Amino acid sequence: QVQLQESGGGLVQAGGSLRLSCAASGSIFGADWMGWYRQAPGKEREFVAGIGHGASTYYADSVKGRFTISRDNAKNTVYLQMNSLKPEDTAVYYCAVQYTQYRSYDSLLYWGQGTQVTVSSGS
Amino acid sequence: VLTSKKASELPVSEVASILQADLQNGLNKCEVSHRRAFHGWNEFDISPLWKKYISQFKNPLIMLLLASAVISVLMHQFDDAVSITVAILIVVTVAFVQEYRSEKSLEELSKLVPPECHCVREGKLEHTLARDLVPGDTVCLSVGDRVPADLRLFEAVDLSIDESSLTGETTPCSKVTAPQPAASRSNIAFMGTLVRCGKAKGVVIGTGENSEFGEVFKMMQAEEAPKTPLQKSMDLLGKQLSFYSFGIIGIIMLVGWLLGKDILEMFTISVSLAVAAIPEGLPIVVTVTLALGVMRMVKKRAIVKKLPIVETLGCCNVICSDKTGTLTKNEMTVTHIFTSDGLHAEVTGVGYNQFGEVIVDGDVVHGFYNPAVSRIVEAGCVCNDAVIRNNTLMGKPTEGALIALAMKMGLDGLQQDYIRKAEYPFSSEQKWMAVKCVHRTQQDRPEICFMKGAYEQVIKYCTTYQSKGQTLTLTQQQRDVYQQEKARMGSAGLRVLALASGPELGQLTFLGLVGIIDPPRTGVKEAVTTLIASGVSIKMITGDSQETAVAIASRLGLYSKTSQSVSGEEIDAMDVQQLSQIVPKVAVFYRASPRHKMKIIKSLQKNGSVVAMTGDGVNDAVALKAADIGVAMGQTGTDVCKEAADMILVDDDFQTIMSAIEEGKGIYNNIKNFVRFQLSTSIAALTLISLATLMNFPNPLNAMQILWINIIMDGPPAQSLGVEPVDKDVIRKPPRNWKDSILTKNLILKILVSSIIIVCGTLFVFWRELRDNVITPRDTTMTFTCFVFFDMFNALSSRSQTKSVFEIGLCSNRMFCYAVLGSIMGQLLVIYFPPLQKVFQTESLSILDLLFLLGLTSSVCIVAEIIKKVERSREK
Ligand SMILES: Nc1ncnc2c1ncn2[C@@H]1O[C@H](COP(=O)(O)OP(=O)(O)CP(=O)(O)O)[C@@H](O)[C@H]1O
Ligand SMILES: [Ca+2]
Repeated sequence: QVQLQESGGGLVQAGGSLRLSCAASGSIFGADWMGWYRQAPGKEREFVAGIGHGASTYYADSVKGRFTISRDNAKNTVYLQMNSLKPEDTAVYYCAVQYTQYRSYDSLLYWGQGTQVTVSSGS
Repeated sequence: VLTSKKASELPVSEVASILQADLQNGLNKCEVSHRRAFHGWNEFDISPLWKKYISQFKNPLIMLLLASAVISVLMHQFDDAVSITVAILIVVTVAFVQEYRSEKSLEELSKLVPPECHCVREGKLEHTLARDLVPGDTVCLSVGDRVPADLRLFEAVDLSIDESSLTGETTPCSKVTAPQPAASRSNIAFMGTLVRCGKAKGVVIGTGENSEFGEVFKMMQAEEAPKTPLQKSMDLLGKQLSFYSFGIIGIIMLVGWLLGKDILEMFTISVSLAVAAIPEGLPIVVTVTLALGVMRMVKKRAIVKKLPIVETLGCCNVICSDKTGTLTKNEMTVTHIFTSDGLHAEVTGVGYNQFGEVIVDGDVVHGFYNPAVSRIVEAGCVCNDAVIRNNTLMGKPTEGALIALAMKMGLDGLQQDYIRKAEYPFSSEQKWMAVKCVHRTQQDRPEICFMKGAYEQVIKYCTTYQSKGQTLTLTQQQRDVYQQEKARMGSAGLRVLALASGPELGQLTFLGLVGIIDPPRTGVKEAVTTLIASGVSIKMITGDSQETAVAIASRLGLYSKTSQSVSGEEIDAMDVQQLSQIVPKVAVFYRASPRHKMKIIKSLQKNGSVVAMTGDGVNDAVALKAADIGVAMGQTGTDVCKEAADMILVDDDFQTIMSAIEEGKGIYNNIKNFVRFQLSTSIAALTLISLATLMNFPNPLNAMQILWINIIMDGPPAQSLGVEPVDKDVIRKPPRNWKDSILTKNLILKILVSSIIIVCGTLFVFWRELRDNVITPRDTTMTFTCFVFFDMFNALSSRSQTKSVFEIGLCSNRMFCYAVLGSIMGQLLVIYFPPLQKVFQTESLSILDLLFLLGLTSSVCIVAEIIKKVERSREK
């Protein structure tokens, strides 16, 4: 069983750069889809940024053009960069990875423990 | 603002014009702020404390005490009438304080779950408090929605909106968006009604008191609350105790008069005894316990909408739950597609978004690359009434999963490429939903019908299936492989929807199956384990398939290796009595309609149980009302359920239902404590006066001493026992039986033991000081202080029936410590303070006399501790 660990979270100011890393125990070769999800109180979890099987990168329409993703099998860690963040779009982030199956119909979906990022209004 | 009949008469564009309403995008921030300054918030103005204070005097025992005080002032006895009045004032004041604090905490928790609605204002659909609505705003109506204000519906693809709250007819009314020329408004969505089926968009024509039917809500607020069953049964108990005491006291008056005694002294002693032995603090202690339980659930985050729930939760033993919305988080997602040919598609990604690719044979499919997967997705897209607007779903989660699948396939636009002339809407009886549609550009195309639902009904309606793009007559081997795949999907925990499409109903083509994964709600497993370990049975009434229900129940832990699961069709076949026998063994009920769910609730209620149904979904309101305890979900719950529910879990936790059962358990024990203390000491005083009248001895107590005793044993020292905290041992006890049975043989036996010891010790002190044959004030003072100290020891030992005094501790009950300290201080004042000596006819004592009296009166404490230890060791 693969284990997912989140790191790099912390307090960052608006207009800066924020680093996040999600490391998996197993080699990330057969995992078709993987990406982050933004959970906030009072609303459902929302997509952040992800990469699929056919080298196609999916970005949230509201966060498009600002959040970047990369993957590297040498350090078996998917790496996410936040640039020009606002105080309004800060919440807790979970990295989730799915795997292709097909006799068993159980979904091979793995979640992270999550790291909380809180940004207040600039002063 | 506009009148509703006017807005019905004028066309939609006119109503948009008068309110300056932008139908497509809504009112901006400034447009609203202006209409908030002009029209105001949507609240019904402001909803009386003196009315509550006078209403507490509606209790008959308070009237019986007031009548005694009136009789006191008739034959003037100022001190007696004043003492009875102070007694009434403290008990009524404590009832007021507890009720006021409980209702204010309940109002605050109700503010924690405010009315809400889906409103589009800046062109973006948002969750906006119904209180914040201003006229001319654009509100979108989902299914199971309370209409936030009087609305002018300009889009109603399919809408059924009940009117039982407003009109009084349970039948839902269909709403059409056409203007109505010249209750009968078929286009106006009223205020406070609920949306049974479909989706809508409207503009609000009224805000605040502008609503036509705001008055039925005005009456609803001022409906008031009928008396609780316990409050009727403890009121009857109080009348029984009062009347038994009345008979005894009348006999005592007759004996004292015949044997020869002062008629004025006898009448005053009878009035004081009657005031004493009437349980004036019994309805007050029931009220205090109910209010304290309400606040204790509010600290547990449970909006207790109805008071009779607080006691009933103690008696709850079986809890019937729903798979979706209650045991699963209802965050559905289609993950596995099984094509009718046999191909398998894996839909990656989670949530109601278009993010996540469908992979077939290791290859991504987009658009109509694979026409059969595309056909499944197209049927799923067209058939729903759910919309993912601005990453927020409106309708049902199972329809929203299909919408999100279509958006993931690039085929979300097919919903708007068809015209839905006829709709066979979903009902849980049907288990399927179908639509008649025609393509926009291809008007020559026939009225193709899309169908989705449970595999059984869908495969029953299909006569053909599809194979490599060719329509072939349905064969039984294909039905068998579809059944095997449906069962294997359900065994993995996937909710399975089967899809059909063809010309006319009964001739559809079976396209395949989709597996909607609904993860079980976090924290339900541990809470279920605790709930079962505490002697409460949990069952899973469902409308989904056996494989899915059983997989989820196995993962939760309420389906063991050897457990029974019964379908709803068997329940329909079996009689009510056969269902009654089999129903405690069955853990999972699958394919049960709401009629079957009500049948299950009735069958468990016939067995002699109190059922707490937890519900989610529009059709599940009848079972939630039919249950003894309807429980809803505050965050992830439709307003249809939260209106019909009895307790609302604010933070969405199953642990709260256990806490509401524990708090309901403690109420009856606290009432037992009050009953035993008051009854023991009132019997002690009553038999003391009875023995004194029979043996012609001087009365050990005068009228004002018995009135101070009554203030002791019905006032703060006795109410303290009803504030007494709960112990853990009664927490894990098997559920309390729903009958009250407050006065048990063990309780009455301990009552008689305490009464006997108090009478014996007090009469021993009386005889010891009367051995000189002189009736000095000192003697009556020793006897009165003996009785009062006996009362405080009887109150130390009345806190817990089973647990010993030292294990409970004196610091546990703060109100008890304050009350006993005040009572000791008042007794010392009556002994020593010379005006109080003059009114109470007492004389000061020595310290040695007080030490001897304390030593003697410790007998009730010692004997009660002995009986507690004896019962504990016998149990061990
Ligand atoms: N909007 C919808 N369109 C089509 N089929 C639907 C549907 N909602 C539910 N169904 C199907 O109808 C069947 C019966 O559902 P029903 O309303 O009786 O209970 P349910 O399964 O929706 C909720 P639960 O199982 O938690 O009680 C299920 O198999 C479900 O897949
Ligand atoms: Ca009394």
